[PDB]
Amino acid sequence: DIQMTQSPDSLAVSLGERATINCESSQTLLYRSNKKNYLAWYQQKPGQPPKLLISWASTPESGVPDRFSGSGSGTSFTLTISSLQAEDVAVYYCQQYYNSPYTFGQGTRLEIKRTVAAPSVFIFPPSDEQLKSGTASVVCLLNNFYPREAKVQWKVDNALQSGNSQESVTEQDSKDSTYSLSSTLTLSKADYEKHKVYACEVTHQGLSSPVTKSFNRGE
Amino acid sequence: QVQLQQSGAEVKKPGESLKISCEASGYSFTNYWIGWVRQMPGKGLEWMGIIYPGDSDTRYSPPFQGQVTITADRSITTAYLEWSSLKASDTAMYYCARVGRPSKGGWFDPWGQGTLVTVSSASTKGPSVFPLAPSSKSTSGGTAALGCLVKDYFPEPVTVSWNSGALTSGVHTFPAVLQSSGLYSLSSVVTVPSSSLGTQTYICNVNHKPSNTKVDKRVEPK
Amino acid sequence: EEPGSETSDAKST
Ligand SMILES: [Cl-]
Repeated sequence: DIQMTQSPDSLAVSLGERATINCESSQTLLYRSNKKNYLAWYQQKPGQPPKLLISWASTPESGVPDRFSGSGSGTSFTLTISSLQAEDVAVYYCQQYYNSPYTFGQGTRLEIKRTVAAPSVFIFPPSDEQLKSGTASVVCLLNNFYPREAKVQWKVDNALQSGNSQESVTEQDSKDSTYSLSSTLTLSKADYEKHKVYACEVTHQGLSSPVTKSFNRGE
Repeated sequence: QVQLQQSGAEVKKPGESLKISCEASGYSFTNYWIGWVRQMPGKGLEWMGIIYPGDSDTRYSPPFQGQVTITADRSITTAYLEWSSLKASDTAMYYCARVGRPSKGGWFDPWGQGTLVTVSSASTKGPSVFPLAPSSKSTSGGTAALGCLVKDYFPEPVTVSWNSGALTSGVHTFPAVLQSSGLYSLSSVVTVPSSSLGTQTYICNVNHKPSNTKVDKRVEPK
Repeated sequence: EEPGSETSDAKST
């Protein structure tokens, strides 16, 4: 079968600047009888189905903006947004339809690029309602930062936690182009009442050193 | 106009059979190839397979050949995708799509809206809304973070809003995380002024439609 | 070297 490999996996372009999303097939998509490259591009915006953007490599659909254009032939291909806009934030997929199965690429997540912003770190202990019900969730908020890449490490009495903390990252905000992150440390009520000190140590590009917000239990 | 109406979102358990449909219209159903595309949570599109309803001839990719069965019905213009035994790995979005040109293979155009199939051993359960209270060490004349913890529920989704939808600015309802137990957990937070904590009241409005649960939890300082 | 979409997957019209 034919394997489709896009480059990069994630792309960050500033508003106004050129966005270049490549797609490399394993074997050739050009057929020499009709001179047609059997490749289609797609645009999947957040929370919507995939929409057909370009077919036959270099033929866009009716209604597609002029800034969008598809180029390349044979093995190498490219999707080109000449000037990026706010509406263009989407996951883009190429697809060969030369031989069955008509496989897609892994996809290229296109985001807006802005200036570096450090997170406003917060920490929240388990509530009195949750401790009554018989459990303990410690939330650590990282609010309004760019870029997406941020490390959260939990410490309990200065001992590094591992395999007991799930996190969640929002999509890019439409107004200010930042991300937010919420890491939740789940412990039992018995394990909560043993230890005193609790802290999340956030590391980020915008931060000069790794900031550490914390609390003492029952204070 | 060409439309591809799919069936409603399914919630099943491992071992149960399922048959999601795709009612096609506005074209000659026999003359085009029609197919299915999987998209797992936070993942890319996977080409499952196609069927030609003119003679029920099918194509698959190697991951899905043996796992699923793509069929069709000419009298009602409806393509299907059948599982005999579901698994937890099959929890995904399943888009339906017609091939873009008649009597030949090709790119998909148009697409369906999609069917959320969810497979899990956990049964329906409403959330417990716990307050993430604002810190006493919030800076005087600065910003203060507060929120709600929508813990232990199934299935998705939950819709969180603040002050009956009045407080929208600075709000961040995070996507849910599937815990070790099988129940989802979600957080929703809002950043506000430190001066507002005394005067202003902040109430998150959790709603979970599968369990008929509606909670208005008051978040306030200690 | 023909594509499957035009040959093996093609049908009557
Ligand atoms: Cl694929």
